[PDB]
Amino acid sequence: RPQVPLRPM
Amino acid sequence: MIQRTPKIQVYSRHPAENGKSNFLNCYVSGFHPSDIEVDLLKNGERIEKVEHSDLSFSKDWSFYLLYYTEFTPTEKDEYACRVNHVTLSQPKIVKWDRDM
Amino acid sequence: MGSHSMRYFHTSVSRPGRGEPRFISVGYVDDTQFVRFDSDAASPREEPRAPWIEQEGPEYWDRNTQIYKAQAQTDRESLRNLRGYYNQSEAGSHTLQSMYGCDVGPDGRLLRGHNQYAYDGKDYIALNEDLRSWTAADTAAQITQRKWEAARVAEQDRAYLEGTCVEWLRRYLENGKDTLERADPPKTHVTHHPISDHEATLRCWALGFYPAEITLTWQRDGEDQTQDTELVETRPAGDRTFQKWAAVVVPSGEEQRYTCHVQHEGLPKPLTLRWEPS
Repeated sequence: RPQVPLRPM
Repeated sequence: MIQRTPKIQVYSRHPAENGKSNFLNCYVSGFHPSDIEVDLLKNGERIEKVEHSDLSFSKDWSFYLLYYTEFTPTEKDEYACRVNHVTLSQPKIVKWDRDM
Repeated sequence: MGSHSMRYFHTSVSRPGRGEPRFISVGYVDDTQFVRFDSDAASPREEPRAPWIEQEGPEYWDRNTQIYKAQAQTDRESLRNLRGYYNQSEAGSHTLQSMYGCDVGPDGRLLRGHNQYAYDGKDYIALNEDLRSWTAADTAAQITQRKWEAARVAEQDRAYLEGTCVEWLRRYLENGKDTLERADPPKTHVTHHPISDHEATLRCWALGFYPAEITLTWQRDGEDQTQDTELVETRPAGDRTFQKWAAVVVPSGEEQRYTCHVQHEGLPKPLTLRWEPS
């Protein structure tokens, strides 16, 4: 299962 | 920026035998950016029922896609894959060779 | 080696004048794709791409769908910020790619984790093998690095890679074992094609194998012919299996000095093949 996104670049 | 031209292979899923149904594949790889147009051709004419794999890429970030269709090869029908990409000044046509 | 990997591969491509950037994600276990998501689909949803994932319940698909929708939005912000970090105009198309996931051994334990990115086909930033620190490619990626240190991003990425990634990979392996833990050996043959009165091509074929990793070499009098072997890229057959060939042009009459050597996980032992004219 995919990872929750955290912060943009 | 980085542009990389597609490698192109055209081949069958199983060894060809005239009159036996099979799949015709066109594998485009090693390219960047991801925008690419691919047609499979039977005696020069675009085949309509052609599907492709979901876009993915290699460890070096270059893209790859498999385009494919069901076909029944015969002695005289010629098949090919026609590819256009921003790296090509005209579309590239690669003929199916049953031994490659 | 008995090892396995799970990877997610994301592609975000801007297209000024033609909407918001497209987001595509695909997920793999080893050489087997098992899920996709595409923001341009009519009703974007995580979708199954292998049979053994279909059993997962609606909460799985719903939750993952929400994750990809969040990831697309995060990538769109990333693209905007990257354009500024490189002083680029708003008129051109750009690409952000992401790779992440875990490798485990035969016992299911973490061997290595991965979380890295490329912009316009060039490495941008990568989580180091320690899962604690970053490597930035240039002064733009140093801004990302500073932001991600300040937000403790690496700690979160580590927790995913050591925890969820491993645990879900183990489940996938156990649910898809009949295919994912099955190596199919190559079917092999050598063909011979005269090119002139004095030369012929020997082509060594490997068909029907899984996983993709294979080594096909030609030797002449037992010396590797690295420089004189035409090797095609390993290519998908479309039925989960892969294909590859290696060819050498040899002097007519000297075919018997050439041997094709084949190594693959599915073989009890490496193969040595010669052209056998029937």
